Amino acid sequence: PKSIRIGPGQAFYAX
Amino acid sequence: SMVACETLKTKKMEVQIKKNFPSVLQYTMTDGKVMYGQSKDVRTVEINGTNIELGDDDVTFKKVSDTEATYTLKVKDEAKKIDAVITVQITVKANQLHLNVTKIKNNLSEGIPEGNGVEENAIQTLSFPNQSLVSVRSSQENAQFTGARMSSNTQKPGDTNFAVTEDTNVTDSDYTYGFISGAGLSAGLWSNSEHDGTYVAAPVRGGSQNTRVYATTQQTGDATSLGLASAPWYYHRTVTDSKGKKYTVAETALPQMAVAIAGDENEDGAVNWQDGAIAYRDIMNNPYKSEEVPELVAWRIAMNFGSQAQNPFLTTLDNVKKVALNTDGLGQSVLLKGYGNEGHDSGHPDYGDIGQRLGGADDMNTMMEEGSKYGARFGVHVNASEMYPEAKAFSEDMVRRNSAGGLSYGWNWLDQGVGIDGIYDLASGSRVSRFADLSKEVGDNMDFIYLDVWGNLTSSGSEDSWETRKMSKMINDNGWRMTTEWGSGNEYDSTFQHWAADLTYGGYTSKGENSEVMRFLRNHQKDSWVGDYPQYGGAANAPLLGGYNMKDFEGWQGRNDYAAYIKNLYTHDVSTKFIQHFKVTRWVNNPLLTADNGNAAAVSDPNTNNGNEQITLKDSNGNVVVVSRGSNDTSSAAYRQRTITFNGVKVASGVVSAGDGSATGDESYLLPWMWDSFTGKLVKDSEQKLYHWNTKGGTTTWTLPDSWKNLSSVKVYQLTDQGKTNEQTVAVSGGKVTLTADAETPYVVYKGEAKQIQVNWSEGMHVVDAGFNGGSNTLTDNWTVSGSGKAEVEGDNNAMLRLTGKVDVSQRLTDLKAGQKYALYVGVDNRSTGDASVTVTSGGKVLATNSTGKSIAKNYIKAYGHNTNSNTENGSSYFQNMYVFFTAPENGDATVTLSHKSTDGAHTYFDDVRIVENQYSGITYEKDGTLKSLTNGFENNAQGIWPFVVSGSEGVEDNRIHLSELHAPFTRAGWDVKKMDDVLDGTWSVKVNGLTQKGTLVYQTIPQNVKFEAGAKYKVSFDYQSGSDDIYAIAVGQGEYSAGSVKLTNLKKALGETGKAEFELTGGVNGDSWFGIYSTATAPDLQGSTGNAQDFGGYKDFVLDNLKIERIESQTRTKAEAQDKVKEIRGKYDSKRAELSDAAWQQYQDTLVKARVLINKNGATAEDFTKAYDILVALDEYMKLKDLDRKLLEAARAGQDDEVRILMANGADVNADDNTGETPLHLAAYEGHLEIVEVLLKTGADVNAEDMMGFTPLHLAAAWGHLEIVEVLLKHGADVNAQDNQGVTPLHLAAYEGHLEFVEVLLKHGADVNAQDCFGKTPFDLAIDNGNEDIAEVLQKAAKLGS
Ligand SMILES: [Mn+2]
Ligand SMILES: [Mn+2]
Ligand SMILES: [Mn+2]
Ligand SMILES: [Mn+2]
Repeated sequence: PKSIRIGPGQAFYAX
Repeated sequence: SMVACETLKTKKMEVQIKKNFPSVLQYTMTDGKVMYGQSKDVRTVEINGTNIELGDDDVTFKKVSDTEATYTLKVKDEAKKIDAVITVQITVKANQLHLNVTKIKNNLSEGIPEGNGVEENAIQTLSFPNQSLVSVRSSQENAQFTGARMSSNTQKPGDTNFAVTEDTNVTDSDYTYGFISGAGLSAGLWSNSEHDGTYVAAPVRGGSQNTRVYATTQQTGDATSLGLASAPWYYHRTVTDSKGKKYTVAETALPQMAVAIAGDENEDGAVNWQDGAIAYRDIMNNPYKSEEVPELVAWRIAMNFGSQAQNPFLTTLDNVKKVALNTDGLGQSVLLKGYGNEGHDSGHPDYGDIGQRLGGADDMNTMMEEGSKYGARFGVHVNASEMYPEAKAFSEDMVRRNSAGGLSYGWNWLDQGVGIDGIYDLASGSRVSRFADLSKEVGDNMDFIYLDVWGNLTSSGSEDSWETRKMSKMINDNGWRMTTEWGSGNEYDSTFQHWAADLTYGGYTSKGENSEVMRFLRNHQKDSWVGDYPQYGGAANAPLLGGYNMKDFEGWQGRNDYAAYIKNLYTHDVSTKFIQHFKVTRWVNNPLLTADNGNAAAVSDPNTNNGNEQITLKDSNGNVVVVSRGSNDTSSAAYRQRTITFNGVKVASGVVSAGDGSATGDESYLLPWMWDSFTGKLVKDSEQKLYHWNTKGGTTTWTLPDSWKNLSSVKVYQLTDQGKTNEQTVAVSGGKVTLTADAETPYVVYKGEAKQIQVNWSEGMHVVDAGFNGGSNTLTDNWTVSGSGKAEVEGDNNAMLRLTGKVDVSQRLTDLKAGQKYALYVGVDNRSTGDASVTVTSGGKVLATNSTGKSIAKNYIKAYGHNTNSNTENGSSYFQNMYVFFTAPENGDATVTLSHKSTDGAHTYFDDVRIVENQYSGITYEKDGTLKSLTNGFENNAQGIWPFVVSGSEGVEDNRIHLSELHAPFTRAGWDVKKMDDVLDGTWSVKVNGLTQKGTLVYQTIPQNVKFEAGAKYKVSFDYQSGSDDIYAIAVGQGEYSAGSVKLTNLKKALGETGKAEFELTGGVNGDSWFGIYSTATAPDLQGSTGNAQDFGGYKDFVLDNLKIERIESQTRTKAEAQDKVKEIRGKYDSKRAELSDAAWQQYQDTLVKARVLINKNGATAEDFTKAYDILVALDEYMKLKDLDRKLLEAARAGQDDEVRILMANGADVNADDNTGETPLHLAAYEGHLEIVEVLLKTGADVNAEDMMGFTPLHLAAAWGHLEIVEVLLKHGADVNAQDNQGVTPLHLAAYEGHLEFVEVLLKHGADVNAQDCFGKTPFDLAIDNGNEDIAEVLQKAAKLGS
């Protein structure tokens, strides 16, 4: 459900 | 003598007719019942829309006999330019009265001038307004009318049923069918009228709107009389083509109409339209060859497309034999889609051009002749609305033009389609001559024509019933049964509609004929109804009569699932076809008909089936079928329950599995199949059989038919793709049998022991069982297996030959023409590192041989049986054709061997051994047996784009790549808006249509087609045409295609002028080198073209011809030079281990080890040292470019603006990517280097490049706050609505961050505010969840703008 900052190899959603 | 009436008589009735007009006064049946005709003095004749009333002096009468009278009508109107003499014949037979116009004389014309020229004062239309041939009155007991109009909508019935009362008031109310009943009699009116009128629902024209009956009321004393008349007939119709040219065309037939008077025909104690409908079958037109429709159990499409020859005619014959075994010989109807020219949607409208790569007319005739012995009928897909420049029929007169004089463009796919001028094609005699070309090829062997798209207004704005009648006539005249695309189309002559039979297409508004009247009349004559597809509701919710449910397994829309095809046949089609062997006699309690939808007088019998729907059907031998619905309430589980009885015995019961594939049912049946699969005659009492199906599986008990009641046992066989298996003897007790069945498994029941259907696999194919359809036994009876390894027939769908270890599979070749040239090709998928081979021998000596190592190219041919969506092994398929070319030996002794060499555990798959006459002789070998040269002008390709194979630029598709064909001037640059030649040399070339901006491989050679020896040097050259600069590139690779591991060389524009490309290639160490054509990320230059001209111009196309591959001499090296080259390479790259990918270091080590093997081998020669040196030079060039790519990405991330400029100038790939798939543009946008972004975009970087997360540079720019980078990207064509792998768009990221400017620019360029990510969240939803209420309201205002 947590939204993180996008970047290389890092998707917007992690749950 | 002066008596104003006469009497015509039969044994069934007497009819009084008027002498002053072809009118009936009344019909009196033997039993004394009376039906009225035209009781009033009505003498109207309509010609060309003008009503003329006839006087006593305008009509002459002659009674020919007791059954016939003749009238001569003088029809004149000087002011309206009408001066005609109409001859009318009235005849009677049994309970029928016929009224025919036998002669039309025009006093104002000499006839139609030569070549269908305009006939001045032509009699175009004729009718008898309010003729009232039959009538009913409001004063008669149970006076009623039933009418039918066309409906393709499952929720909208086409019928009307009402009482005729004093208030009934109609004037030329038009219907496809009309029936009147009153005072114990019923009659329908038949006419051959081509009139188009009122319809309920139809998505197209094409004969959907044919209404032939006119109903009119008049006052007859104190009562209202409802009379039936024919709708107008066309005689000498004047028409206009797309260029304004006028023509007069003669009648399809002379005007005809009839009535048939019925009493209580079905003996149910009521007289209504159903009684009239039974008598009506004796007078109605019957579609040509409609008598064979109940035999057509197995319909399907066998597809060919884009020069590939996915389904050669002799392969289709084997598939017919597979279906025959699995259905125990039930009739089949195979639609050949792509039988002609290069395949489906190639060569339209050259009907006579039989696909040469499929085996031509000769194989098509063998397939049809041999197939008919299994009850298989064949037909071809034709198009009379769209054509391609390649078609020999393509001409300026054939071209449909618009009001402005421009081309009426069709669809662009392989080539640009052009609309056909339909009026010109008919009136000039062009279309009928192309059908005659086809008739010359097929003789009397072909069963039907399938006419695509007709009615969609592609050929003209009309395609009316008159054009459709003429179209169907020219088809039926050649002995061909008529079939068409649209559900509602061609009511008069079609026996099948693809959009009625394939229930998945178009939705609930565009299916088959939703009419109780039409289906009652013609269910047994057509596959044009509504079958079970419960998501459509209404007519599609478990129709009692079933209805054809068509599936396919031979490539149509990628369909290849053989087991699902057979399962579907037994689920819906066997019972549907069983029901079609009987004619409807009674139909009550229809839940679709209500007072609300205009059917208050529809029959509601509470004494039949508890007031629920029931249909009774009968054949000519007095057999009775009763079909009953469990409940008329759609909310009840019993709505879908159906019982079928045969002579009062239950033969089927339960719920069918939903036709839409959404719910398995419980239906079981034991259907007596009493008919042969030819003309449908009864089989000898001893050969009678029953088909058994049990949806859920289990045990059921049945009462056998009357002729089986005294048997003590029956023989039961399970049906498979091998035929009858697992024979069981089942006891009969008191005329009953108990059967145990597996779920959805077909069984056939005989009175005694039944013989196997005889099958000789691959007749005319020069080998027995070329497709491995003979089961395990084929490897013993047909093919010979030898070796320590294993050979097996594998795969439950399309069976293949599977090899493991050291094994040879061989068979002698038959029927070869001594001294003639042949290509032998076989589908091969090799998962082993060891070689898989095809060899042709003659007395132990090798005539030709070919091999493949591990297969490197996945199959992307949608219509092909072993494409990569079909799972040959491990979720993929690498099937590709492997060729040998040889001359049939004088001794007539030749053998094919399929083999696997290595002793490893990996598999090799083979399928479809094809031996074909072929003149290709462009391969030259070295003494070694290795390649000396390969030349190809593509003039003799057995199939496909050999030595190339289609790649994955469109995934599994009907690939927009094929062999283009010459037809000057239409295929050449300069015709209309065309700027490219389709063909460069001779008659054929390789054409790529519109595959720009794919950033991937379009097509490539593979080692089984052209093998490049490790270290050997080759000069490759070809002629080409390319629509724009750098849209296509030459790709050179090793092994399975990898983005980044290919050398690319951009090709410059060569538009309408042939360019030349040439390069050198050094064979890679693994012998897996190849070259091909790659689609770059570069946008084409459309040169200001708009609309269809963008596709027809050729700006996006690539044509290749005159391929030449030749082994060349390389500078000779000593062992010392090769050893020094090893030291130089090692000195350059050994220190770069940490800076390299694990796969990149292994490839480097692999190449070095292999180069050293060449150098250090005992007995190595100058050729080995030269190869070793050349491998190392190629390795150097490769490692060099990978380092420049790695440095371009590093300079982009760190922000070294000038370093980026020199690296790109030195050769670095602007579209290279790192570990996570970031291009230098992704890295420049992410870190915020506006200049680097601008420079990379100028160079030619993919603006919409995606990394591993699906992020485009815009996603990274918007999410990190780089405003100008966003604007620059958008200007260059960055997709504003690009969604990452979680459905997140730049607007979502912009809303989640918090700046209005991002939101505004994105929205201005077209950002979807209603974009939902994978969690269903919109950018607004992400804004409110982080405390960004400001942006949330701006987003809310933006969403409310388009509310
Ligand atoms: Mn009746
Ligand atoms: Mn096969
Ligand atoms: Mn050529
Ligand atoms: Mn073409």
